[PDB]
Amino acid sequence: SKTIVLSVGEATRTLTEIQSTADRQIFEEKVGPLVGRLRLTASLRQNGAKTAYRVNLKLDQADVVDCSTSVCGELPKVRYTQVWSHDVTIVANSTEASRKSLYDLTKSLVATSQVEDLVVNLVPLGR
Amino acid sequence: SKTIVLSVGEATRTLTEIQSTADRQIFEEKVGPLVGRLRLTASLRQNGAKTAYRVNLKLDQADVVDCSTSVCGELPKVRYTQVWSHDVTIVANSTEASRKSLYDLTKSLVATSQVEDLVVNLVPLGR
Amino acid sequence: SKTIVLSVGEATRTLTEIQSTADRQIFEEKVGPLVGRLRLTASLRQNGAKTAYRVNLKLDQADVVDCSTSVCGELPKVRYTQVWSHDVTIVANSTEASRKSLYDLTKSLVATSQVEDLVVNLVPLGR
Amino acid sequence: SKTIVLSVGEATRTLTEIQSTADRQIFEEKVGPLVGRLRLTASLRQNGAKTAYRVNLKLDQADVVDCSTSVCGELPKVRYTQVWSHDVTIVANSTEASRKSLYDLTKSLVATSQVEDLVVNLVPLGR
Amino acid sequence: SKTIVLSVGEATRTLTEIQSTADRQIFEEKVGPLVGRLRLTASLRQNGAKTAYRVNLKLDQADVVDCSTSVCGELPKVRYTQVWSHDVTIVANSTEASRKSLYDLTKSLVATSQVEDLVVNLVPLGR
Amino acid sequence: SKTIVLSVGEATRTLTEIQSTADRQIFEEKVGPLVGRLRLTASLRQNGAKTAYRVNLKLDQADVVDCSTSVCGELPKVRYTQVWSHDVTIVANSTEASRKSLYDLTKSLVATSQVEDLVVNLVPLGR
Repeated sequence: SKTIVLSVGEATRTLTEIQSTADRQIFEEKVGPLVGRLRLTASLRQNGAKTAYRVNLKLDQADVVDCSTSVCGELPKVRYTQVWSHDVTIVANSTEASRKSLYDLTKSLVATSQVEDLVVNLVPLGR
Repeated sequence: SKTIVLSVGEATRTLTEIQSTADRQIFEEKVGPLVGRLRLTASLRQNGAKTAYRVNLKLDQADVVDCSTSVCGELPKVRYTQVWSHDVTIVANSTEASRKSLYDLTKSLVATSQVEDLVVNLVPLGR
Repeated sequence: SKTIVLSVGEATRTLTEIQSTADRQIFEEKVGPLVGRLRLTASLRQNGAKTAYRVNLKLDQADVVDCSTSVCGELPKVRYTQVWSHDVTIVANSTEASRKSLYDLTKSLVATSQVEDLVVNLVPLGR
Repeated sequence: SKTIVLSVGEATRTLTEIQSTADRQIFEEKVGPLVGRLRLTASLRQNGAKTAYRVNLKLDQADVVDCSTSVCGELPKVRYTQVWSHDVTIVANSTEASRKSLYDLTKSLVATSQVEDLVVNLVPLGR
Repeated sequence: SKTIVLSVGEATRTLTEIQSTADRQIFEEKVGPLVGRLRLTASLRQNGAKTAYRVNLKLDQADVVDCSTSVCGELPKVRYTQVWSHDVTIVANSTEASRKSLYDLTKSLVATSQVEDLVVNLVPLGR
Repeated sequence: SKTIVLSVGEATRTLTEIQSTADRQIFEEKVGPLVGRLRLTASLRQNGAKTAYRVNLKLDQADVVDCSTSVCGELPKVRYTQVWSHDVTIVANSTEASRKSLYDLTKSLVATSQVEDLVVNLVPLGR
């Protein structure tokens, strides 16, 4: 039905709206078993009255492992869970541009080798 | 000294390391007014017994305007400030793999037309 | 009468004496508007039992604006003022060289890329 | 770690970081006796409604003596200490150039034959 | 960037300043995974007022083991942790020599077959 | 009886077992004044259920001076005392390997120019 798609260069992972309030929606990758299935959480509220709007975004990548193959009966389980949440705060009367700027930056900001190098190998930022 | 560049298509805004504490570390595009400058606050800790590592990124885009052209005898002032923070959480023993993919995902995730739309116009996800 | 001159690279600005109390002198740059002109307040006192002498220097750079052109009925006024004061403390029986070295230090100290950056762009003294 | 260097004509003395509070840093010249070594106290605060920022610099030149040679049982001690502090006050919305000029002034200001004479020989600023 | 190197006769292990207050610095060997990575902690305070200076030095050698090779999924983990801390206490007005002596002794002291024999095989000191 | 020798290049100071309790054990260079003598306090315990073994080493260098040459009619007196303690912690089941390396490390670690510098002049580590 209602979905979202991402490309890992060549690969392609697809998310499906599983539950949904207009308030906060939730997506999952219905593929692997039931557990671990990669999840993403959306959100949205209004701080004070009309002051501003706050958007929240969680992302839960659980690392799963099946071994009923090598260990008698033991089932698939969750080793750990990694996350990446975003808390964006936007002003009510912003400039259509003022907002884009923000996006565009964060957009390229992330793509930065520096960033990933940080995240994956814990390499302090700046060069 | 230590810097970070950013691409907005052709435009390229550059950030400079101004401070470096223990857990903290701050960058900024010095140029322009004093108060009107882009802040990038980056942290890094490890709760529990080195059990996990938490990262944090704060981006501050203050929209500033100088009416020194319209009202002779005036200087720049700050309308409002919009932000974008990230709370990434990483497991101490995670696989270089897990850590990788996670980035790659968020990476493409953001570059999504859907996201952009959401942020700029407030368009709930899913299509 | 009693004056002081400074080289701003190529240009040279001149300060003239405006008053001479027993302890404190005062200088102003005779030029431009007679409202906000540069100021210097050099005071010299003695401590308790003639133990030491406490010098003091105040610098007053006012930022002035003339709207006589744009607004009909407007005069020169001062937006703001920025200072720089020094409080040197010297022991009576100091070594001749003892004193000098001090000066020399502060001298090259100020001419520091770091200091400059700190004062103008507000950059802490790392490196 | 975080250091500062100064040229005393030919020689060059180096200052190292000794502490880093949220507001104030502190440096000492790592050398000679560990009693009286040069000191620098760089503090930075903000005024009221973020109107302006108040920087402060303290310089501590202690005059030390080692009588281990002449007197049997004598150690290094400090005869006296001479300081030099700066209290710069800067307005938030200052003009980029507005600020600089200030620095530049104080710079060449200090390098003045007159200043030097005043500090060392105690000569008021006539001429 | 800022580092420290040690030789185990033929081998060579390198430490990198990861975090840093002028107060207490911290080094790690960014090589093996994230966990176990050999660590070293520095320190420094001032007992009472100017009384003396205390230096602290921890060293955490964790014994790590990977077996995702032989045990289904199980990850690398810490078996145990061994340490070696130092608490050196130095007097404010010490003799440049008085201090060295100390070092030099501890230096050779350690290299003593007696010492290692103690540490590794718990062989009471003295022969 | 039972002794421990030390090399300061050519110089060799020798320590003698004077006492031997249960957990304790003390050495000293008897020679010289009475109070002015080098102490080496070595201990050894095992907290918990033989879970771990803790070692402790205390080195006491008292700086002593006799002005019997300058002031006829006087005897030696102790200025101050500087120390160097070690708290090594060893796991009951650790590998002869682990235990080894650990020593070897500390061993070279100390012989480091960087350390020396640190101790004698207070030079924060890292280069």
